[PDB]
Amino acid sequence: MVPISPIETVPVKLKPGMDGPKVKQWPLTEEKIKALVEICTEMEKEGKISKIGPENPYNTPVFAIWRKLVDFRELNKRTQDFWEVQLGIPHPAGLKKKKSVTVLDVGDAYFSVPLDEDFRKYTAFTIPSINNETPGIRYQYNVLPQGWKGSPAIFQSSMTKILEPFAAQNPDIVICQYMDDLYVGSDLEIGQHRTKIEELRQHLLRWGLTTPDKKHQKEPPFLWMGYELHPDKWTVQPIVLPEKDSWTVNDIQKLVGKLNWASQIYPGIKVRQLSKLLRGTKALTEVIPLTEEAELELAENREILKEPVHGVYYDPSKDLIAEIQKQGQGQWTYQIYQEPFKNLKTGKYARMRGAHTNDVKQLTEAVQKITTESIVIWGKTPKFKLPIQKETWETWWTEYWQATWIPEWEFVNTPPLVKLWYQLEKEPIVGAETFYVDGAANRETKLGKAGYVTNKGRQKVVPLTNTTNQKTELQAIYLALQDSGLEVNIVTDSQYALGIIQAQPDKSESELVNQIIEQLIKKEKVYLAWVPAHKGIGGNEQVDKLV
Amino acid sequence: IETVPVKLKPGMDGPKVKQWPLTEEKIKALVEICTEMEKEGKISKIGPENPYNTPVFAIKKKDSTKWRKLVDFRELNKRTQDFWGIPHPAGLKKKKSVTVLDVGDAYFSVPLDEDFRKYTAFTIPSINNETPGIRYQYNVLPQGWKGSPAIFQSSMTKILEPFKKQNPDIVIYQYMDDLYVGSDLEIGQHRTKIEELRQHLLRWYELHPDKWTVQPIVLPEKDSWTVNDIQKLVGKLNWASQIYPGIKVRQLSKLLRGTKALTEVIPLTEEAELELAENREILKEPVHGVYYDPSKDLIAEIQKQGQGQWTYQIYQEPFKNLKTGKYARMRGAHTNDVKQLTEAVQKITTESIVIWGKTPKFKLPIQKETWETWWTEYWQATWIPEWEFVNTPPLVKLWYQ
Ligand SMILES: *CCC(=O)N(C)c1cc(Oc2ccccc2OCCn2ccc(=O)[nH]c2=O)c(C)c2cc(C#N)ccc12
Repeated sequence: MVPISPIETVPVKLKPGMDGPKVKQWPLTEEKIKALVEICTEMEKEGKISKIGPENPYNTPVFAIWRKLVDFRELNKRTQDFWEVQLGIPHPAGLKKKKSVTVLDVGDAYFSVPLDEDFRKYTAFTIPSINNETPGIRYQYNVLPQGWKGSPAIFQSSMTKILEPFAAQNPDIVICQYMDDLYVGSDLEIGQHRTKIEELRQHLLRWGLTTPDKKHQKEPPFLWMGYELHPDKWTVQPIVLPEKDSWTVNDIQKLVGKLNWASQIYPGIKVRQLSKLLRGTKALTEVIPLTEEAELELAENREILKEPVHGVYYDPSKDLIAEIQKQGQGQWTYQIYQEPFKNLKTGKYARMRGAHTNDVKQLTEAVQKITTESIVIWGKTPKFKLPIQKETWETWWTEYWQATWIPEWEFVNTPPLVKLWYQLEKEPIVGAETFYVDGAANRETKLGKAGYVTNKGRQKVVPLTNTTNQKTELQAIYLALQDSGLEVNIVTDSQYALGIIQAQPDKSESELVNQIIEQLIKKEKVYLAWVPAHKGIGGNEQVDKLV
Repeated sequence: IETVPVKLKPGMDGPKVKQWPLTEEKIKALVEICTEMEKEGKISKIGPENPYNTPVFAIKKKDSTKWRKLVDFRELNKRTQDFWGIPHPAGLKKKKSVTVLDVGDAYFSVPLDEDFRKYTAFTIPSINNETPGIRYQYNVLPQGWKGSPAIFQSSMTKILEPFKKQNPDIVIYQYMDDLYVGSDLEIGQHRTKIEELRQHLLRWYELHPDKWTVQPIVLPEKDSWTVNDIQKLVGKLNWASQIYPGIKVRQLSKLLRGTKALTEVIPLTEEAELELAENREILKEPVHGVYYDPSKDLIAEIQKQGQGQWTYQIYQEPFKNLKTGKYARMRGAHTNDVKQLTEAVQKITTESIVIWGKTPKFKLPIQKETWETWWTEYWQATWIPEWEFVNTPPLVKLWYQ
């Protein structure tokens, strides 16, 4: 016999202060008992388990579905935490094309990785006796049991340690571990590739591990995690939007799942309305009627999802490019590619929840998201193509009160273009009328007043019902914008309105803010000045609106 | 040569912090560095039985093209038991000049306590999540951990004993991997003395706090005032009245009576001039009842003033500033707001280390996603402070300009 190299065991403990499992075994039928006796006899003959005595006080139930299945949920609750087997799911667009990709089944190695001997006593289990007239057969596992908390991570680390020198001494190939399968890609000739595959089978066999001489069952195109992987391209598994006379909540969640999923390669997917219908429902069986906007959006989706679209694999010798387009209602879409018309992937970004916003902030956020995704998938920031003029961005970031930055980018003339809709002056305007505004409300009756007095004698006070202080302050500024010329100075004491306007929004939840914005767009020059209230600043008349 | 037992605070488990994504070049640099460190026994590979993690990235310090390995030990530092202390040298800020030295290599000569090593685990990530990453743990005192200067303190005293006995006029302070050396000599004599101390440490950043002072509130001096000038003056004085008690604005607000054009020149009455002069005199005095409390956090606020100018205030209680300043330095960041902000945060943190011996918590005028996306690209210090994000534009910005 050729001496098999031993696999180093991983020291495993239980959670602090906890003890091993002690669960009562379910009574089983005579047929099931016989089945488990045969199966456990074979497994003991192979060395996966070993018979133990009555000193072991731990027990884990056993079942037959025959097939033996051990329910380790209690021992899992009592087992220590392990480092994850994965920190994420690889994305197909990050894979690099290979001339040959081979699949090797290392499933037989799963029961060949030994378990820490001091921990084996916690895996004890009992087979009941026929009519329970004898003591049940007591076993404990000698290898990683399927279903135990620590089996995938220990198996993966053991396989990585075994594969490390082979991967080091063969840099012209790529070895990847996934579950109980190894994937080996290379650009060598098919003969050399199959040769080094045989070399890998031998190196693995030096630890006693067996790869099947039988041709593996997996073959192109690979179907994996909702993906299709082809020798030269990738895509998502076929996305079919069903025809429904009426739609329920689970149908809309299935549809938003299929659309969010299809959005990674199909450009232009929109999910705003369909996901908006699910707002504050929390009822899986509730039937929700579909708005007309959801019908336009869904029709556009069915038009985009008509024929298949594919993505290409990553080529590190070419540049990485990401182009963004605005879609409206806070929706943005983007394509990441290296050659024109051949996308690596696509995606979308929806604006965060907020009371006020503008397009430049949303474009910035989208660029940050694409940057993070790109660094995850490809390890580098892509060059951006953005629908915003250079001068627009420079004015924005030079005048913005916050620090902001976008990585290397260039302008692409693809409407709609992100633009600045208004810009407030830095100094008071000579020759323009000065509008002193104020508003006030009664906290109990919700009655208020909003108005202005100007340097030319112009005045206005409007009474309001069902209003607040903030509403009357905004309403005062709005009245000043309504009744003034193209150039106007505005004086307020409202820290609230100044806080809103200095955030520079072009869209808002409040229709009053939107009206103020629409007035600001029509003006040529607007200077907004703040003063402290109740300080006896003439013109600023708090008593005019408190009557 | 002998390990000191180290533990965690009662009831606290080790750190389990997600590793953020890194560019390919930083990953390669970390692979090189960590390979060398593993050859030198400073770190060792670990198995899946270690569930703890601390983020790691790579930087490039000043005047150097070699990559450096930076570990974000913030979570471990707050989860590590309190080590005890030395009173802060109050004369370090008063000295004319201070030089900062990186003494982090020395820490690698002292082994780390066995049972504690598992809490220093870190992960070199893989591109596109193909592997769960290359996992390491430290065998010696790691740079960035608060226990390293506390454990090395005796050895550092033994090494610096001859130099401190030779120059009693030089103040020496230690914070994390940094050694601050303050004196009053000439720049050339200071540089030769720094070379003397570095060769003294070998066989075993110009900073001038005297050119730094606290910044008072100033009011404009004009011959003709417009309605807008007076409105801004009244606003600034009303804001300053929260800090200084006797600030009075009624005589200046008296001039704003009537609905006048903003650009209209208004002459000052005698009462207004007198009120303004009294306000100047009040503003010339320091703030009443301003003290430091070592048991409280330090809060640093930064305002972007435009044209590469930034203002900052360090305080513990509102309107009780312990420090104020204006960073307008331009160093290869003329087109990058985030780089300017990050350099400003590093300078303010350095000043706070010199003054109080600990780092402040920042309020950054930036969106969370932008800062968290880009701040590690411009970080050059070995420590990392805590920060939060302000999303509403503060009105007081121009009152610090
Ligand atoms: C460890 C495997 C893994 O994590 N993933 C995501 C994975 C990759 C993969 O493809 C490759 C395997 C090894 C080397 C290189 C590649 O891909 C390069 C691009 N490419 C893909 C497919 C193809 O036919 N040619 C090609 O050049 C595969 C195939 C799989 C498959 C499955 C399944 N079932 C799961 C994960 C894979």
